Amino acid sequence: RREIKIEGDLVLGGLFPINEKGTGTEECGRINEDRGIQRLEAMLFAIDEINKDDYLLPGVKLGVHILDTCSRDTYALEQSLEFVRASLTNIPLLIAGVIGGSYSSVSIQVANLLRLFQIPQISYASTSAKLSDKSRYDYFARTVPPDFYQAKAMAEILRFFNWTYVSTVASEGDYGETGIEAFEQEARLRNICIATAEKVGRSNIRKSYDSVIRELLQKPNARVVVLFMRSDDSRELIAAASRANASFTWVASDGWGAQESIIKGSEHVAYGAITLELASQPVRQFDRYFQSLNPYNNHRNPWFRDFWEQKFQCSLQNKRNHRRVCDKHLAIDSSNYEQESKIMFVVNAVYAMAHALHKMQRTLCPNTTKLCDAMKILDGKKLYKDYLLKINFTAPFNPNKDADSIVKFDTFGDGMGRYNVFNFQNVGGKYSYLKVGHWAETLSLDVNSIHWSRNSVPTSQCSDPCAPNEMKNMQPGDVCCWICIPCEPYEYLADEFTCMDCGSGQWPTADLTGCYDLPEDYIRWEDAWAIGPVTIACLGFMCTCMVVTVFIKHNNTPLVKASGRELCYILLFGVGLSYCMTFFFIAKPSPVICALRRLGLGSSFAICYSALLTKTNKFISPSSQVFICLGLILVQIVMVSVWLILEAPGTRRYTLAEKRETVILKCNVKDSSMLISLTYDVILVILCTVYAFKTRKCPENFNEAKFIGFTMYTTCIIWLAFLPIFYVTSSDYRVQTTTMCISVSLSGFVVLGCLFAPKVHIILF
Amino acid sequence: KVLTLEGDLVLGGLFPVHQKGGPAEDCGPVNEHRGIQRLEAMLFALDRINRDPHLLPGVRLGAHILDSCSKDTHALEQALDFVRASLAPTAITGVIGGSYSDVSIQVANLLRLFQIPQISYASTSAKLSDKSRYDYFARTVPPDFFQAKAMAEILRFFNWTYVSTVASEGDYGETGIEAFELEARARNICVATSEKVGRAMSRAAFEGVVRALLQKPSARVAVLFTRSEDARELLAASQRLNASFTWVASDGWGALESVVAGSEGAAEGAITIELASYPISDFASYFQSLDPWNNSRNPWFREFWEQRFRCSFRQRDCAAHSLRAVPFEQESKIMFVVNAVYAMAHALHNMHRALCPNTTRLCDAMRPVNGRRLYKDFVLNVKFDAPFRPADTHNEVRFDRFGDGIGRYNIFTYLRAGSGRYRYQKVGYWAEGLTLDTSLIPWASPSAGPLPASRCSEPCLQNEVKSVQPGEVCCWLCIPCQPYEYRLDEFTCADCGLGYWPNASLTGCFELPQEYIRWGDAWAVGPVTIACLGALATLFVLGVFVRHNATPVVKASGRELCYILLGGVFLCYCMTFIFIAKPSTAVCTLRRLGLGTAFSVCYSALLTKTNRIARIFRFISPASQVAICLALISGQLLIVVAWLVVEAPGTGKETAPERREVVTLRCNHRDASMLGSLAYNVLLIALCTLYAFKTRKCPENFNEAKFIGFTMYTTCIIWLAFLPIFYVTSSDYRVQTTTMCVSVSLSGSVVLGCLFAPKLHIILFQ
Ligand SMILES: Cn1cc(-c2cc(C(N)=O)nc3cc(CN4CCO[C@H](C(F)(F)F)C4)ccc23)cn1
Ligand SMILES: CC(C)CCC[C@@H](C)[C@H]1CC[C@H]2[C@@H]3CC=C4C[C@@H](O)CC[C@]4(C)[C@H]3CC[C@]12C
Ligand SMILES: CC(C)CCC[C@@H](C)[C@H]1CC[C@H]2[C@@H]3CC=C4C[C@@H](O)CC[C@]4(C)[C@H]3CC[C@]12C
Ligand SMILES: CC(C)CCC[C@@H](C)[C@H]1CC[C@H]2[C@@H]3CC=C4C[C@@H](O)CC[C@]4(C)[C@H]3CC[C@]12C
Ligand SMILES: CC(C)CCC[C@@H](C)[C@H]1CC[C@H]2[C@@H]3CC=C4C[C@@H](O)CC[C@]4(C)[C@H]3CC[C@]12C
Ligand SMILES: CC(C)CCC[C@@H](C)[C@H]1CC[C@H]2[C@@H]3CC=C4C[C@@H](O)CC[C@]4(C)[C@H]3CC[C@]12C
Ligand SMILES: CC(C)CCC[C@@H](C)[C@H]1CC[C@H]2[C@@H]3CC=C4C[C@@H](O)CC[C@]4(C)[C@H]3CC[C@]12C
Ligand SMILES: CC(C)CCC[C@@H](C)[C@H]1CC[C@H]2[C@@H]3CC=C4C[C@@H](O)CC[C@]4(C)[C@H]3CC[C@]12C
Ligand SMILES: CC(C)CCC[C@@H](C)[C@H]1CC[C@H]2[C@@H]3CC=C4C[C@@H](O)CC[C@]4(C)[C@H]3CC[C@]12C
Ligand SMILES: CC(C)CCC[C@@H](C)[C@H]1CC[C@H]2[C@@H]3CC=C4C[C@@H](O)CC[C@]4(C)[C@H]3CC[C@]12C
Ligand SMILES: *[C@@H]1O[C@H](CO)[C@@H](O)[C@H](O)[C@H]1NC(C)=O
Ligand SMILES: *[C@@H]1O[C@H](CO)[C@@H](O)[C@H](O)[C@H]1NC(C)=O
Ligand SMILES: N[C@@H](CCC(=O)O)C(=O)O
Repeated sequence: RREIKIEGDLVLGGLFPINEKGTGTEECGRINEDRGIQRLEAMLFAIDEINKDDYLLPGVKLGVHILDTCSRDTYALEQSLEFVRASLTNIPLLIAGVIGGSYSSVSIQVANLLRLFQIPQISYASTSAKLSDKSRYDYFARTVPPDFYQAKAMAEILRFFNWTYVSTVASEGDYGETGIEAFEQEARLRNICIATAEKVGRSNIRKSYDSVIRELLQKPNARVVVLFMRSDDSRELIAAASRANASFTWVASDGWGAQESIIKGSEHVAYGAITLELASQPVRQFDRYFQSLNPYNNHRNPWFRDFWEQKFQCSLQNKRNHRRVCDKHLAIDSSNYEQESKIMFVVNAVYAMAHALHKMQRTLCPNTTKLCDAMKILDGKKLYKDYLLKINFTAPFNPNKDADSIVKFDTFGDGMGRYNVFNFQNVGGKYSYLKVGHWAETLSLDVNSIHWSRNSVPTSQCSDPCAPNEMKNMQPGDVCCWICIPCEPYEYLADEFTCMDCGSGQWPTADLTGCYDLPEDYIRWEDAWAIGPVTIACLGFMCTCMVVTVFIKHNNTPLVKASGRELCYILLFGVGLSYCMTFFFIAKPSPVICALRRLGLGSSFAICYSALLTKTNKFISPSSQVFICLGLILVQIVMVSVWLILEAPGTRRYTLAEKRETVILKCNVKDSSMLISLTYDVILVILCTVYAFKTRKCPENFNEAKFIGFTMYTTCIIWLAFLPIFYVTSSDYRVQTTTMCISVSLSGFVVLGCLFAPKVHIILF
Repeated sequence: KVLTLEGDLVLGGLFPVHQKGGPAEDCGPVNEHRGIQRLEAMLFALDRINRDPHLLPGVRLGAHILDSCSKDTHALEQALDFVRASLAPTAITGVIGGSYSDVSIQVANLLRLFQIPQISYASTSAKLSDKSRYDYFARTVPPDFFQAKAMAEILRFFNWTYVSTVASEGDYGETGIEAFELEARARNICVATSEKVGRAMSRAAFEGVVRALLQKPSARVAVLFTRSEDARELLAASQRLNASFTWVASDGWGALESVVAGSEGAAEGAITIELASYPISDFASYFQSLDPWNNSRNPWFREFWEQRFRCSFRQRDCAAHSLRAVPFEQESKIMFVVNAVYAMAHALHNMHRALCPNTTRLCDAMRPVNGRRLYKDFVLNVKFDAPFRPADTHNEVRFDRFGDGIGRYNIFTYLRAGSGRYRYQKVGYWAEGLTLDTSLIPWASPSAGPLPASRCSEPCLQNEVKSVQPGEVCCWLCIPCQPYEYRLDEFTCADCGLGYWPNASLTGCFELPQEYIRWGDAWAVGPVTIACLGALATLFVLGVFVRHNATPVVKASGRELCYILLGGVFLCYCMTFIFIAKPSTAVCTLRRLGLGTAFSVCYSALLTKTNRIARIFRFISPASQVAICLALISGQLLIVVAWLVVEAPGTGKETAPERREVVTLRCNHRDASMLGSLAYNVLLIALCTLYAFKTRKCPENFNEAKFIGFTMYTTCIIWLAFLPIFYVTSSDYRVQTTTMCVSVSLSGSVVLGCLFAPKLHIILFQ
């Protein structure tokens, strides 16, 4: 057990990580040359400047009880019991205040131990968000800000360089656990995620660090990484990475910062690393004090001999067992001396404790400037509550009067966040840390960082931005990385994760949120191709004009009375509807006209053949017979299909392609059923041809009867030729269908000419 | 004074042997009930444990019992020895200390850093249950807030919902009522009032709080969770006001005569919760057989003997005094200390069994005792029968995942009929399950009511409940919903189709329509039979005329016109007979066709017949008269098809009113749509009137010439009677159809009498 005890009226405790695992197997075999020894000497310098100070604690000498921690919380707890030994009531020494540990876990443990005994504690380097809780850490304070501002700064720098997909590794201690969670929160706030998260602990690098490095190398797509991990573990992790030839850009916290002791002989893996360190003004007085230190005059520090032996490999007063005997002519010159950043923090903590003690002495002993019997017993609770948390003083050694000069304590005994940005660089062949930014609540990064590959290292290449016109999200292995595969073949894809089809007769818009129904091709068909049957309709109008001409002779008392007067007008009615039938087919396929379309075709064809059959076969019966079959056919079809199917056109025929919408859906079904009706319609027409083909041959109208047989002969051939073209009608709803009905119109026009040919022959003659 | 016993394993101990004392002395008077009675119990249990073959057969335990005179600071300094020795007696494997809310907190806070397991025996504070601050702390006594579960179970068993909660100023009442409300939520129990009876207040404040509790009669039960003095004062205040309640007591007021004395009238059926403790048959005998001479192990026994008997050892007069003669009252928290030390012993035995198999003694691996595993894996997972049991069902000594030992509570009820007062009777127990006995409870017996406190009232039916809660959700106050609509949910009654009755009895919101077709025989049997008879007569007349249509057709009007008249009258009769039909689009369009077309053709044929007479007075054209009549009919048919395509015919969903029996008899046809054609039939009627005004009469058809005027007058009268009827019967459906059928039949009969009757008379004459 080694300690530095100085007798005095008031004694200040001290916990520093002098012993730490460097290059060896012992837990704390080596000695910290920048973290422990430097801070111990800074505290001693502050104490012995305060003792000789006249404006601060006049006539009162401040003692020290500096101890070791070995960078372990359990060892710190074991060795901190001497601070409360004198409070029970190696002579006990009463500790007025204890300077906090350098590690978050150690500081937490000492705070928990000292809360019960009411001993104020001020830390200099414990930046942990788990602390500052006035429910379990009542007697604790620190000059450094928590990890919240550090995590915010890390998120800001990650967003500045467009770093989205990163790999993360931290420690298992009280420092890594809370800081890493704060980092996760601040990263998910800024819409960035992490590849994986690892937690390391104080153990051999054979298993844990090697596995961490291998896993990090297993995902080459992520290059930049963060380090919420302690310095003692950081050195071993860097050594393992150098052994495995790592190629990552580390983003370090205040644990590593601008410390050159972590990287020694392995500077090629830490090249280009961006490290975060708290902003501090170097103290020239402390620099001179440390440079004036010698092994001989420094009998106060038991660890100074070991520190000198580790800094310069030689024996101070031992035998020649070491590789050299000290030349006795070398000191700590500026060539190999680098003042630690967190030295002014220790100085400020010591001076704040001294100021609190001095002000309490002044308010408790107004008459004399000396310790009194009333202050023999110290009330730590009241001291911390009022005279420590409400202190405001200029920095002990600062030639400026800026904001940083004033040392204050927040409501939680916290500090202000001004984390500097440091980048590892190689200039002139000498590796050194160069400041490239300053997080004064606003990131102020300068473009001077030297990266690993002399270029801005990219990331998030697995999930690149993609246009939402056809791309879709797919995450087979990890939630973060997505592949923008092309989906939605003419379908809406409003949801980015999944793509689904609009359905039949629907076309998506540019927004991919609402499918639009394209206009029907059958509707508004009167412009280019459907005007073809309009000429046939015009020919049908000429046929209608011909229908006007044929009855003129029949109206003006025709001489030929052999032909039935009623029969002649009956057959003219059938051909008239045939000319008018084609108008419905080429018109707008309205629901009203669909039912009329089938009635027009079925009735006109039936009555035309019925009238011819009756004419071939006193005169009362042929008129009644013609109406009987015509009425029966019209009545039968009424109660068969049209009164049952309830035809209603709609969108259909979109199976072949989504860019096609037929206006008829139920009417198209009736069109398919009309094929059976067409065969039934031609069944009676074909039967009529055979029944009266040169069978009766009445001498009164033998020429007409022979001509009438010719009309039946040409109709069956025309009707039969229409069947093959009706099958390909469905292929062209707005093209083939219009031409399909032209066959009926052509047959009607042909029938009218030949039937009335004997009638017009007499007129011409 | 430090009590140390030789043993392989040394167990710590902290007891309040001395009281708080004055400012001058750290420890004051010696406590003979809470500091020495429990210490001797621990020593006796340790001796029995060391003499138990089945509990550490080879390893003998020791003691390091210390004293904490009810001071947090002194307890901290004493417990510092436990953690200093581990880093010089044997390392303290376990500590059985902790008898106060703050002393236990301090000990747990100090011992958590060094990983020393600790089980308290008398600390009921709920703040120690937070494992985020106390990792290695356990306790045998259940925490004070564990009675909230028993209270909620009792309230649920008695169907009590509108309860009143009373809290205290200290951590006892507060931390209980907090999460007592939470347990009430899980039991569908709401809190009416949350008055806080805390620090010392005058009787005026007590009267005020009892008045605020009684201001609503819906809350007849109160849940007191305060101290004994607060409960006693509340009972006194209630008795002064003479109020009636069913207070549910707690550990503060349990089997205590100092809380209910003087307030017997106020409390008659109060439920009392008391922690169950059983006497030890051997601890009392061990305690009587104790003297300060032989029992030199206890350093404080000399002071106990001096203070208890008011003697001193300097006069040598304490030999006459004896402890066996003095009656012994066992403390309630003695079995808890015994259970705690036995739990430590069982945990050590489990450690030895699962860690040192080959060695029956203290194995080498047991030398570095670690509190983390020993606590977490084993102490929270011990299950053994309680030592020195009276052979009851209290053989369960277990610790929960939060380091809180289970507890058994005795549910007492303050009876008053047996002896007037002081009749605390156990009616059940709470050991992981409610076992209340309603037979012993007076008001639970079938000679009274449960004295309920129900939030408002719930007498509403399933179909007539709205659950509209103004201020109290637990009230479930209901508003009668619409009788013509069902409910969407039990919690929220929503009108599901209020127009017609849905399947309320089937719990579904789907509407259930009734197809009330116009088929009722009362208003149809007559008109249908009349129309059928008229149609049969018209068909017979037409057939008779057609059979002998050789001589009369040429002499009289043309045969085509007679056939047109016959077809028109037949169509009119058919339309009249078929007017009744189901509410379908086909029926509607067929009616719209026929009703107009038959009349139009029947009058157009008559006009054409009159046109032939008018031509006698271009050309007569007998063959073209039928064509002209057909054109006249076709014009009306074109008008009909136009008004049929522009009107979009359909079938109405229902002709019923907003709230009445379901009936569907209306059609898409409207009065304006009917009048559109009625204009054309009015023009036809005007043409017929003009033809009648052409009074020239043929000698063969002299009667028919005047009959045209009769037909026109009949049609005009029918229209002028139907139009006001149509206006009046616009809402009516059955009446309108009957009127239309009657008018159609009358018109058909008039036409038949005008046309066929002269022909029949001529045929009969010939
Ligand atoms: C001499 N006489 C003529 C007819 C006749 C004839 C006809 C016709 N268009 O063939 N349609 C009628 C419709 C109706 C119904 N009304 C009731 C609803 O409102 C409307 C109105 F006009 F009444 F306001 C319609 C009634 C009588 C009709 C009957 N007898
Ligand atoms: C019912 C109406 C609205 C539409 C259909 C009208 C039809 C059935 C009409 C229009 C023209 C009519 C024809 C006109 C003239 C004659 C000559 C006559 O000597 C016998 C009847 C006969 C041959 C008619 C038969 C029926 C007929 C074809
Ligand atoms: C084109 C379609 C709709 C009808 C085809 C048949 C047409 C041309 C026929 C059927 C009925 C016929 C009419 C029947 C009777 C007459 C009366 C006569 O005094 C003059 C001719 C006239 C007016 C006829 C003209 C031609 C006519 C209208
Ligand atoms: C005297 C002769 C020429 C008359 C012949 C009948 C004419 C007028 C009829 C027969 C078929 C009719 C068409 C049938 C269907 C439609 C579609 C509708 O959306 C607008 C009217 C329109 C386009 C009709 C216009 C009039 C029309 C062309
Ligand atoms: C002189 C005669 C032959 C004319 C006959 C015309 C008939 C067939 C026409 C005229 C008006 C037509 C109706 C007009 C509108 C509709 C609504 C539609 O949702 C279903 C079909 C339906 C109900 C039609 C059915 C057929 C219909 C009744
Ligand atoms: C071309 C489109 C508009 C379809 C037209 C269909 C028309 C012409 C049809 C449908 C129903 C048919 C009627 C059905 C029955 C009969 C009874 C018979 O004893 C004389 C013919 C007559 C009166 C028909 C005349 C023509 C008719 C009205
Ligand atoms: C000659 C005059 C007086 C009468 C003619 C009657 C004709 C037009 C009638 C008789 C049967 C009728 C059909 C009967 C049933 C239906 C089904 C319905 O969903 C639409 C109308 C429709 C398709 C009707 C259209 C008109 C129709 C064909
Ligand atoms: C609106 C509708 C119902 C009116 C009637 C339509 C039908 C049934 C009519 C119109 C024309 C009529 C025909 C006109 C002329 C003759 C010649 C006669 O010697 C016998 C009857 C006969 C053959 C008629 C039969 C019925 C007939 C076909
Ligand atoms: C349009 C709807 C009602 C379907 C019925 C279509 C047919 C059957 C109708 C429509 C218009 C009608 C024509 C209208 C006018 C005349 C002139 C007349 O001197 C003879 C009959 C005749 C030639 C009709 C015959 C039947 C007809 C062609
Ligand atoms: C006039 C004679 C010679 C030929 C018969 C023409 C008939 C079939 C024509 C003439 C006018 C036509 C109508 C004109 C306008 C419309 C409105 C439209 O929304 C549906 C079709 C409908 C209702 C047509 C149906 C067919 C129609 C009635
Ligand atoms: C990050 O990307 C933005 C464009 O989204 C660009 O303007 C900016 O310069 C980038 N920052 C870098 C490359 O550091
Ligand atoms: C409480 O109500 C239930 C019905 O919900 C009943 O079964 C039970 O007996 C009641 N408890 C009493 C009356 O103590
Ligand atoms: N701030 C870090 C380490 C500080 C340091 O010692 O450099 C921690 O709390 O562990």
